[PDB]
Amino acid sequence: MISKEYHIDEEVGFALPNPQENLPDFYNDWMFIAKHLPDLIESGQLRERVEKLNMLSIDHLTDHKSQRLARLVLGCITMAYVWGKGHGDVRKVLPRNIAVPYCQLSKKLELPPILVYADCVLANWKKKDPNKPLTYENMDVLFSFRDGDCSKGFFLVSLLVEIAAASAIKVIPTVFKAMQMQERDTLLKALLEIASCLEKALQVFHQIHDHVNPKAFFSVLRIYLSGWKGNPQLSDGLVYEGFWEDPKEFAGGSAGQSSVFQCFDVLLGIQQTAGGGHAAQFLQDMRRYMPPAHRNFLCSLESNPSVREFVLSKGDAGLREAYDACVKALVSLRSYHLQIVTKYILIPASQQPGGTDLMNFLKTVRSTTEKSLLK
Ligand SMILES: O=C(Nc1ccc(F)cc1)C1(c2ccc(-c3cnc(C(F)(F)F)cc3CO)cc2)COC1
Repeated sequence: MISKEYHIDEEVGFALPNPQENLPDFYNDWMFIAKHLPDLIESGQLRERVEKLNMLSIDHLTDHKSQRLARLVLGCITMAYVWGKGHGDVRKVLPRNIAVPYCQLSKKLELPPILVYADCVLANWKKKDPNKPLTYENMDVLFSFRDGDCSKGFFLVSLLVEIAAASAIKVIPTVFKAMQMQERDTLLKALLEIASCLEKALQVFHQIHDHVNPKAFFSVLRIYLSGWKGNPQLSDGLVYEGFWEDPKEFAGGSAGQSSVFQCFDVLLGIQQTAGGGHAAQFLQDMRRYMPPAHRNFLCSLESNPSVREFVLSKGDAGLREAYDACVKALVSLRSYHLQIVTKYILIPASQQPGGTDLMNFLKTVRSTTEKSLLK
């Protein structure tokens, strides 16, 4: 098993197992607003309602799950406050009452004070029936922004890919154990098992089309996930009133923030963070937007010896093929992600009376992955 300090679950991987839904009664004023985002945003009273809050101490958030739920609550409210109805009228100052505890909590959890993937995917879910399995029909999100925003489909399908990935993640220790102990047959089997699970993950990824509509994603959800780093709407970032005097820039939610998005690249020695380019920069930067336990896990993967070099040094076509099977599965996942950006961002952007930067990042990532094929 993976060490408990890395907060990786056998079943759900990097996802937070059975997330907490309700905070203490002390935080009811946060919870009410977060649970009623569709109505409060629509009616133009979210902002005043945030502005009416008293400053609540973070001391009553005792356990990790309650602390993560509070991050999810505060993060969603923050995006709602900043972006409002999503029509370009923006707040450049986050009020003291909310900003101080959010930044305090964020400092405690070692995450930046913005909604990240780890909040809105990994901690933003529940089973409808706890006795039934982890499928789309038996699941839903904890929070959404707007009616018809497709947050359920977008967050949960991301989560399901993340859960499919967990089957591969748990094999990682078998890979490194097999190398140090020089167990070629065991290593071969482990790599084939990883390939299998990543192929399954791709089939799970196909569900995005069933539950997410392009127009709604591009024109609504994408707006609420946007950040204030290199964003002309908040050119100098966002003022967190009471915590920092000067405005600070933070990137919005991204698949690049997923630990699965990087961990197989690291495992297999696909040097995604090498070469000094923009994509390498972004992936490294996005480790700061992951929970510390997961950044630490990626660190420990880096610090183990290279699987690529081991396979390359052995003159073993069988091992080479099992490694390539992993690389090829990653290639297909990257290609599929690209196809999704085309349908969900590029095309809607063209029909509107930008998205290229994301496409270029992903093309770089895919290209690097292809170039790692040994045959
Ligand atoms: O953008 C996405 N979700 C997202 C959610 C919240 C947010 F704040 C921002 C974004 C989508 C996506 C989901 C999974 C991958 C993915 C793809 N490939 C690998 C791989 F590394 F295994 F190849 C891992 C993941 C990670 O599991 C890529 C995108 C959903 O449909 C787009």
